[PDB]
Amino acid sequence: TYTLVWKVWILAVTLYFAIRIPLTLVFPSLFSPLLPLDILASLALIADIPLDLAFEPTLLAPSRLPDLLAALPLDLLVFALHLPSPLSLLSLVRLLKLISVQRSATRILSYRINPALLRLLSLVGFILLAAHGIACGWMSLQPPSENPAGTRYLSAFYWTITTLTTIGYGDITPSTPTQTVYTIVIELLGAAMYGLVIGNIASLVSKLDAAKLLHRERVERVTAFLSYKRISPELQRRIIEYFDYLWETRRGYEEREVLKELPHPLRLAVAMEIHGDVIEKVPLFKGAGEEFIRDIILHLEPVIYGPGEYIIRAGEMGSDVYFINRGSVEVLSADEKTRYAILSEGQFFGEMALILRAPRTATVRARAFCDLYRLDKETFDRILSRYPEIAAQIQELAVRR
Amino acid sequence: TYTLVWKVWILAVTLYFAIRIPLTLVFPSLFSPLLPLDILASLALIADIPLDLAFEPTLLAPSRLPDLLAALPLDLLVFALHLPSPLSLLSLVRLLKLISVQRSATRILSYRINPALLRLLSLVGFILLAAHGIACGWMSLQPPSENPAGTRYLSAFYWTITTLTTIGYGDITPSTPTQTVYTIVIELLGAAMYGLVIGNIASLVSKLDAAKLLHRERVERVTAFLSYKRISPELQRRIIEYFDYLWETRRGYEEREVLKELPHPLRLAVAMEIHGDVIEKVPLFKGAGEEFIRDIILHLEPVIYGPGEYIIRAGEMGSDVYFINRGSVEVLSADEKTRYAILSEGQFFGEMALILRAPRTATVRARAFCDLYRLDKETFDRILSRYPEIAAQIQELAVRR
Amino acid sequence: TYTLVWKVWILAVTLYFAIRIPLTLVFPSLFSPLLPLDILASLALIADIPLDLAFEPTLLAPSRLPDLLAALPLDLLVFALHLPSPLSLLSLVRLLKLISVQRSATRILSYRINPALLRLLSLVGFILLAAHGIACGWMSLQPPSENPAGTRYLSAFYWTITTLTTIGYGDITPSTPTQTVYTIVIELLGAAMYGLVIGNIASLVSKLDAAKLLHRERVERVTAFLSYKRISPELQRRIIEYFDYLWETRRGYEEREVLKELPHPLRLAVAMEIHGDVIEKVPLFKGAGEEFIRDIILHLEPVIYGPGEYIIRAGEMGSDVYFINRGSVEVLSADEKTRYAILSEGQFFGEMALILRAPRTATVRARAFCDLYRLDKETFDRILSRYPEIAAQIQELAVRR
Amino acid sequence: TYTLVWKVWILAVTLYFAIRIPLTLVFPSLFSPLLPLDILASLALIADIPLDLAFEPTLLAPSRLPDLLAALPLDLLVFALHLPSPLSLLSLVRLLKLISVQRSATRILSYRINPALLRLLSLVGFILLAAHGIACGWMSLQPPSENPAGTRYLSAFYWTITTLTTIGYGDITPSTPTQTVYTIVIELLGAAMYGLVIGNIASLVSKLDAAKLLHRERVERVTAFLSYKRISPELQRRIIEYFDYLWETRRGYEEREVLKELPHPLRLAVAMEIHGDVIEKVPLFKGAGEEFIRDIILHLEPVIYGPGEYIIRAGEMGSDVYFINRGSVEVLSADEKTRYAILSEGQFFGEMALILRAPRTATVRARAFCDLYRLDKETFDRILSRYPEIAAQIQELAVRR
Ligand SMILES: Nc1ncnc2c1ncn2[C@@H]1O[C@@H]2COP(=O)(O)O[C@H]2[C@H]1O
Ligand SMILES: Nc1ncnc2c1ncn2[C@@H]1O[C@@H]2COP(=O)(O)O[C@H]2[C@H]1O
Ligand SMILES: Nc1ncnc2c1ncn2[C@@H]1O[C@@H]2COP(=O)(O)O[C@H]2[C@H]1O
Ligand SMILES: Nc1ncnc2c1ncn2[C@@H]1O[C@@H]2COP(=O)(O)O[C@H]2[C@H]1O
Repeated sequence: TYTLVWKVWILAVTLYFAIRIPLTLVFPSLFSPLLPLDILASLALIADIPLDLAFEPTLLAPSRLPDLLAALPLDLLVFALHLPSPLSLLSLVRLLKLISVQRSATRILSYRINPALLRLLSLVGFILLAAHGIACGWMSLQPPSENPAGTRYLSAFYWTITTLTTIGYGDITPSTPTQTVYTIVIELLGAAMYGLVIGNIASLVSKLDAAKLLHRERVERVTAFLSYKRISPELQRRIIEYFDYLWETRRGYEEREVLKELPHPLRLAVAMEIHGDVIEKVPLFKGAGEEFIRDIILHLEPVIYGPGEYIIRAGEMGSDVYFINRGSVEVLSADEKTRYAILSEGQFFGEMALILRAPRTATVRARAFCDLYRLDKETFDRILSRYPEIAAQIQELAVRR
Repeated sequence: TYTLVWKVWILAVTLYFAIRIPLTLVFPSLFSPLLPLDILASLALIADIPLDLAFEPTLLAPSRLPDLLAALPLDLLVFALHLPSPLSLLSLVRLLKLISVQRSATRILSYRINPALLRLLSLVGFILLAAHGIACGWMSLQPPSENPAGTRYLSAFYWTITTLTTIGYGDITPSTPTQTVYTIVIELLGAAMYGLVIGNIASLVSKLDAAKLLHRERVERVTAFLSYKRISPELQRRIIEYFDYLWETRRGYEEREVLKELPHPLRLAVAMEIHGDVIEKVPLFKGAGEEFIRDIILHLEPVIYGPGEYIIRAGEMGSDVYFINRGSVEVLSADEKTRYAILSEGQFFGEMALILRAPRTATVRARAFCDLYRLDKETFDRILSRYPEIAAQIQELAVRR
Repeated sequence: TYTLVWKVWILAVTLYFAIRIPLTLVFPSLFSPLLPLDILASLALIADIPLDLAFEPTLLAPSRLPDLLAALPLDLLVFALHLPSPLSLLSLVRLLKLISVQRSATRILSYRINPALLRLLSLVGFILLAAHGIACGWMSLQPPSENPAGTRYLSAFYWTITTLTTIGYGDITPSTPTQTVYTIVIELLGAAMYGLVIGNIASLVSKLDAAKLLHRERVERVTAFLSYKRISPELQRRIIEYFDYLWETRRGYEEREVLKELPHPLRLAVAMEIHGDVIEKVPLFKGAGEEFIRDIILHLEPVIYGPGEYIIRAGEMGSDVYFINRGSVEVLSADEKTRYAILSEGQFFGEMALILRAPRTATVRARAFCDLYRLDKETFDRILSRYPEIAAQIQELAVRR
Repeated sequence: TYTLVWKVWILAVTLYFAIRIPLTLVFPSLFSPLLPLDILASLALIADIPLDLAFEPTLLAPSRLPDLLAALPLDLLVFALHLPSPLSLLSLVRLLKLISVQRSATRILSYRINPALLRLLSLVGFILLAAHGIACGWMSLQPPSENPAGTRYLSAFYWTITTLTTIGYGDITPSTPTQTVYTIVIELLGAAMYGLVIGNIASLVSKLDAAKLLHRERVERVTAFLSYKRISPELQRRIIEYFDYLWETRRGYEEREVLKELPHPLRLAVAMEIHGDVIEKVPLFKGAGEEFIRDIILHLEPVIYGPGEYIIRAGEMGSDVYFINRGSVEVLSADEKTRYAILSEGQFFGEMALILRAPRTATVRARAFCDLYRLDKETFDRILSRYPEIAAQIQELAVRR
C-alpha cells in the first residue's frame, strides 16, 4: 500500500501543476511566492522515474515517454527567465503526466467499480481541468483592465462553462478576430466533450438492468409462443408464477448453465458443498468409498416442482430417486386420502427404484416450490458398473426382493 | 392493498414537503397558515417508522437511515425560531424521504412496466422537483423588489427551465458574483440532468424492437449465405416466404428453443395441452397406459412444410409418423392423378411405418403451411423397449403383415 | 393496391387537416374559401369507417376510438358558429387520425425498411407537424399587430424551431406571463423531442455494422488467446488470412450454423441445390436409389483448406472422401516430385477409402482456398446399413480388393 | 500502392473543389488567378474514369453515376460565362465526388480501424466541409458592405459554428425573411448533424470494453447463484481468485470455446504448436506413427487447478493422464509427509493409468495455477482401437503387470 499512497501523492502533484501552470502564465505575479512547493513537485515527479523503473520497456518507450517529458523541469525556466508568450506555452509539458496518471487509474482502481463509470469519472475530471485551462486561455487574450484577478477569473470560468455545456447565454461574447477564432475552436471542443459525456452516460445506463431484462424478454417469448399454441389460462398462469419464483429466488439464472462456467475441481467442490447435507445417510450408499459418492454427486440434475404438482404417481414403474434441497413434500396414498409423511429439506424419496423396478407404492405431491435434485437409474447403473464391490452389495440388497 | 394506499399517502406527504420547504424558506410569510397540515405530515412521517419496522436490519441501518433522518421534525424548529439563512438549510432533511420513496417504487411498481421506463419517469419527476428547488434558490439570492410573489417565481422557474434544458435564451442572466457561481453550478447540474435524460431515452429506444430485429438479421444472414452459394431465386424465395410465415405466426421464435426454458413438469403439461387433440385415438396406442402416452409425447419433434412440399413419397421405405397440428394435407396416388383424402388438424398419417418397414403406399403433399409433429421409428422402438406389454401387442399387430 | 392508394389519400387528408386547423384558428379569414375541400375531407374521413370495418373488435374499441373521434365533423361547427377561443380548441379532434395513420404505416411499410429508421422518419414528420402547431399557438397569443400574416408566421416558426432544437438565440423571447408559461411548456416539449431524436439516431447507428463487428471481435478473441499460448507468427498469420478469406467471401458466417435455421425440407432442398453438381457421377453410388443420395447429402460436413495445406497424406490409413466445391487441388506423389492431376470444382478424391481401409496412395495439397465437403466412413457405414442392396453391391466392389 | 497514392491525390483534388467552389461563388474576384490549378483538377478528375474502369457495371451505373456527374467540367463554364446566381448553383456537381471518395475510404482504410471510428471521422470531416459551405451561403445573402473578405468570412464561420453546435449565442442573427428561412433550414441541419455525432460517439463508447464486461457479468452471475446456494466464503473466494487468474492471463476467454472457431486443419496445427513440447517423449507412445500422435492430441481437454487442489488422490482407481503446460506440481506420498518430486512444464503424471487400472500410488497437489491437459482412458481406448500395432504393443506393456 506504500505504492498505493505514492500514487495518490503523484496524482496530487499532477493536479497541482495542472491548476497552477496556466494560472501563472496569465498572472506573472505568482511563481515568486510558490517556487519552493513546485520545486518539491519537480523533485517528486523525478523521483517517480526510479519508483516505476524499479517496478520489475526501457527509456524512450512508446508508453513511458510522457513521464519523462513531464519529468524535466521545463518550468522553473520560462517563468524564471520570463520568456515571451509565443514560446512559453511549451512550459505545459508537465500536463502530460495526466496521461500516465489515467493509465495508472484505469488498472489500479479498475477492480471494484464498473469500468463505464470509472471512464465517466475520469472524463468529468478532465473536463473540469480543461475548463480551468480554457478559462485561463480566454482570460489571457482580453484587453487590459484594472479589475481584480478574482473577478475576471469568475467571468472567464462563467463563459467557458456556458460554452462547454452548449447553453450559450450570450452575455459574454467575442469582440476581436483572435477572440472569435478562440471561441470557434472551443465551441467545437465543447460540442465534442458534451457528446462524449452523453455517450458515456448512455453506455452506462444501457446496461444498468441486465438480469431483469433477460428474464423479462424470456417471459415475453414464452408467453407469446404459448398464446400462439392456444394454451389454457390456468397453465399459462402456472408458468408465469414459476418464472416469478425463479426471479425472486435466483434472479432468473438457470442452475445448469451457471454451474458450468467453473472448472471441474471447483465444480466438484461446489457440488459437495451443496449435496453435503444429504448424501451421507442414504441407507444403500452407506459404507461405500468416497469416490463412489463423488461420482454420484456430479450426475444429479436439478428440477423445480410448483405447488401441487405430481412428482411420483402410485402404480407407474418409475426409475428415479429425488433429493429434497429447498422445499417440502407430502407423501400420499394411491387413493390420495391418507398423508403418510411430510418430507422436507435433506430427506429423499424414490430410493427403492434404483434397486429394482417395482412399481411406485405411493404418490408424491409438492407443497411449495421444491427445488429438488434427481438421479436416474440408467445413470446410476452406468456409474455403478465401475465399482464391482458396491454393485455386488446392491445386487445382494436386490436379491431380497 | 392497505399498505399499497399508505405508500401513496407517504408519496403525497413527501411531495408536499419537497414543494413547501424551499418555497417557505424564500417566503417566511408562509408556515403560519400551513402549520397544522405539516404537523400532520410529520406525524405521518413518524408513523411510517413502525409500519415498516413491523414489516417482518434494525435502527441505524445503511438503507434505513434516510427514513429516520427525514422522520424527526427538524422543521417546525427553524421556521418557528426564525433561524438565519446560513444555518436553516438543514431544514431540508425531509427531502431525504425521496430516496426511500424511490426505493419503494423501484420494487413495488417494478412488475408491470419496463424498468427502463420506470427509471425515466422517476428521473423526470426528480428533475421537475429539483427545478422547483433551484427556482426557489435563484429567487432567494436576488435584490429585494416589490414585485408580487407569483411574478418573480414565474421568472425564476423560467430561468431555471431555460438553463436546465440547455437552451439558454439569455434574457435572464447573472449580475453578481454569487449569482454567477450559482449559475455555473446549476449549468453543470443541468448538463448532467439532460445527459441522463438523453441516455435513458436512448436506452429505452435501443431495445424497443427485439424480436423483429433478431428475425430481420437472421433472414439477412441466411440470404447472404445462399447468395454466396448461388442458389436459385425460386428456392431463395421459398425460404423468404417461409420466414414470412414464421414471423407472422409466432414472431420468429423457434419452437424447440422456446419450449426448453421450462422445467420438466411444466414442459410435460404444455406437451399434453398441445398434443391433447391427437394422441388419444391412434388405433395402435389405444388401451395403452397413460405413462406410454406421456413417454411418446415428449419425443415429438415439430417440422413445418410449405405449400406443395413432399412430406412422404410413394415407394420409399420411410420410418416416420406425422401428426397434423395447424395445417392441411392431401394424400395423392403414386402417379399423382387421384386424391385419396384431405387430412387436416388432429388427424395423422404414416401410422403403418412404426409397425413394419413396408414401403410407403401413397404420396403426401402439403396444401398450406402445415406445422406438424413427427415421431421416428428408432425413438419409438427405443421407448417401446421399456413397455413389454405394449411391445408384445405391437409385435402381434405386426405378425399380421 | 387499391387499398394501398386509399391509405395514401387518407394520409393526405389527415395532413391537410393537421396543417389547416390551427392556421384557421389563428386566422378566421380562412374557412370561407376552403370549406368545400374540407367537407370533401370530412366525407373521405367518414368513408374510411366502412372501408376498414369491412376489412375482415367492433365500434367503441380501444384501438379504433381515435378513428371515430376524428370521423365526426366537429369542425364545420366551431368555425361556422364562430365559437370563442376557450372552447374551440376541441375542434382539434381531427388530429387524432394521425395515430391511426401511424399504426397503419408501422405495419404496411414495415416490411422493406429497418424499423429503427421508419420510427425515426415518423418522429421527424410528427416534429415538423407539431412545430407548425406550436408556431400557430405562439402566434395566437401575441399582441395585435398590422403586420401581414406571412411575416408573423415566419417569426413564429423561427422562434419555435430555435426553441425545439435547443439552440435558443434569444432575439424572440416571452414578454408576458402567459407567454412565459407557454415558453416553459414547449421548452420542456422541445427537450423531450430532441432527446427522442438523439435516442433514435443512436439506436439506428449502434447496429449499423453487425457482421463486421462480430467478425472483428472473434478475430480479436482468437488472436489474444493464441498470443497467450505463444504460437508462431507464421501460423498466427495463416489464421489471420483464413479469417480474411472468410470475411471477403461469406461475411464471416459459419456454414454449419447458418444452414441450421431452416426446417428439414428447405434444408434438404438447399443441400440438393449445392451438391447437385457433384453427387450424380460418383462411380460407386451410380444406379442407387434417390433416397440413398438424399441420405448421403445431409451428412456432408464442410471444411476449408488454405493454400498449401495437406488434405491427404500418402501412407496414412484414412477413411474420408472429399468433394471439391469452390476451389482447386493438386494430387502429388509420395515423394512429392510428380503432379498426377489437378482436381477442381465438381470432382472428388479419396473415393477408395469408403470401400476398404487401404492406405492412401498419393498426397493431396490445396492450391487455393478449397471450400470442400467431406464424408466419413463411420457415417457412410451407419447410413449404408439401412440399404441392403447398395451395401451388398459395395461389398462386391470390395471383394475385388 | 501506386493506386493507394492516386486515391490520396483524388481526395486532395476533391477537397480542393469542395473548398474553392462556394468561396468562388461568393467572391467572383477569384477564378482568374486559380484557373490553371482547377483545369489540372478537372483533367485529374477525368483521368480517374479510365483508372477505375480498367479496375477489372458499365457507364450509367447506380454506383458510378456520381463520378461521371462530377467528371464533366460543369465549372469553367458558369464562372467563365459569369452566369447569374439563380442558375449557377449547378456548378456544385463537383462535390458529388465526395460520395465516391467516401465509398473508397469505407473499404480501403476499413481494415485496421474500428468501423464505428472511421464513420465518425468521415462524419466530422463532412461536418467541417459543410460548415464551410454553409458559411459561404450565409455570407452570400448579406447586405453589401465594404468590409474585407477575411473579416466577413470569419463572422460567417463563427455564426455557422455557433448554430451547428446548438450553442446559439445570439450576437449574429437573421434580419431579413430570406435570412430567417436560411437560418431555420440550417438550424434543422445542425440539430441533425449534432444528433448524428452524439449517436456515433455513443455507439463507439457502448462497446469500448467487451471482454471486461462479459467477464464481470459472468462473475456477478456466479456469485449471485452461489450466494443463493449458501456456499462458504472460503470456496466462494477460491472461485473469485480463479476468475481473477482467468482474467489476468487470457482475458477471461474459455479455451475450448475459442479454439473451436477454427477449421479442422488450423485447429490441428494449433494443437501441434501447443502440445509440441510434451508429446514426443512419453515412454509408451514412443515409436508410434505420427497419425497416432495427431489422433491423441485433438482429444486433450484442458483443466485449471488452483493452488493446493488435489489432482490425484492415492488409493483411488483413476483412469486419466495429465500433461503439465503452464504450471507446477508436487508429488506427495499417501501420508503426505514426503515430497517425491516437483513436476513442471512439459512433464506429465498418471501415465500408468492408461496401461491398467491399478490404484494410484501417490497423491498430487498443485502448487500454483497449473493450466494442464488431461486424457481419459475411455477416449484412449476408443482411439487406440484403430491402431492394432500400437494396441498390441500396449497390451504387451500391460502383460508385465
Ligand atoms: N410410509 C412412508 N413414509 C415415507 N415415505 C414413503 C412411505 N412409503 C413410501 N415412501 C416413499 O415413497 C416412494 C414411492 O415409491 P418408491 O418405490 O419410489 O419408494 C417410496 C419411498 O421412497
Ligand atoms: N386411402 C387413404 N386415405 C387416407 N390416408 C391414407 C390412404 N392410403 C394411405 N394413407 C396414409 O398414407 C400413408 C402412406 O404410406 P404409409 O405406409 O406411411 O401409411 C399410409 C397412411 O397413413
Ligand atoms: N493418378 C491419379 N489421378 C487423380 N487422382 C488420383 C490418382 N491417384 C490417386 N488419386 C486419388 O487420390 C486418392 C489418395 O488415395 P485414396 O486411396 O484416398 O484414393 C485416391 C484417389 O482418389
Ligand atoms: N517417485 C515419483 N516421482 C515422480 N512421479 C511419480 C513418482 N511416483 C509416482 N509418480 C507419478 O504419480 C502417479 C500417481 O499414480 P499413477 O499410477 O497415476 O502414476 C504415478 C506417476 O505418474
